[PDB]
Amino acid sequence: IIGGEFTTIENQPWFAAIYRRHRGGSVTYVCGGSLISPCWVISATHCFIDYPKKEDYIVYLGRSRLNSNTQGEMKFEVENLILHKDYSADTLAHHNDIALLKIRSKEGRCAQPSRTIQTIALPSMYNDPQFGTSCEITGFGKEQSTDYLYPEQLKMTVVKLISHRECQQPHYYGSEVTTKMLCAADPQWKTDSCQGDSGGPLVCSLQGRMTLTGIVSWGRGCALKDKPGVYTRVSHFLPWIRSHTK
Ligand SMILES: COc1ccc2ccc(C(=N)N)cc2c1OCC(N)=O
Repeated sequence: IIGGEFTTIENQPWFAAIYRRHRGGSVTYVCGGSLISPCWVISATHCFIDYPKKEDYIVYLGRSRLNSNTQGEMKFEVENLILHKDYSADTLAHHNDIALLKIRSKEGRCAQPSRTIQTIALPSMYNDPQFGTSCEITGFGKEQSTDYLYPEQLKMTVVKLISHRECQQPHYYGSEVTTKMLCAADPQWKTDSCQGDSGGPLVCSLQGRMTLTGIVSWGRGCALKDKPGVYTRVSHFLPWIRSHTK
């Protein structure tokens, strides 16, 4: 997250912190994710496509720091890593950039809802918020494009939804951004999601209710002028989510 503010997991209790185990025992942060039901975390396929071995991943719920244990955090393995069969990557655009992670503790249980661990409601079909609506993003991603390390503390920011027509303008992404993608940025281009925030939530308040409107997917640079953050539009994927969670 470029700009924005440091936060803690109690303000984002659906946020999942996903890491990968390496040969030799080192574990590095991969991507964010969101708890949509006690057994299921929703993230982005590009996060896992080059390393699709479910056994390598660790997911945390109720965790506020990158390399520290948060009081009340819960650790899980991935029982099932489901990547979208039609995921593809162009030079910039990532297609069908959605994934599901069935989580389990070492005792074989799913998440236990608490003050710092909660689900995020899925959106309804054909009912996304209008362009101009402010939404929040969360992640452990870079604070500057030039950084090679991630912040130790979780961050959050607020961005505004950009219409498909604006995002398809030639100085923006042209025909590379599709109707299955949602653009969101800062009108002053000072705050954004960045590398490391992929898979994480774009949460919008719709008719007074908090919803997982998007999933961090792709963008040209970070907080660059006319280069919005591009998010997987979750409302298009409700038939796919419902079919793979049962
Ligand atoms: C691999 O790096 C990523 C991966 C995912 C991203 C996702 C979103 C954004 C954004 N500008 N909001 C930037 C991202 C990003 O940085 C853009 C880049 N490397 O040019």
